[PDB]
Amino acid sequence: GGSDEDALKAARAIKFLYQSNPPPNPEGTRQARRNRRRRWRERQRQIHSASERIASTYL
Repeated sequence: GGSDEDALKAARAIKFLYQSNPPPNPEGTRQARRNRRRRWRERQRQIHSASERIASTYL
């Protein structure tokens, strides 16, 4: 509205009251912050080699 028009909105009467200034909570408890999900390039490589080898001593 203006430099003074806006100020009037904040307080029109000399009588001012002190109120608290808690954090935002549109849906109970939400945290709006900048974050990025990082990743990696490495996986585990196993092998299922459970063969069966006997001791063929003689023919």
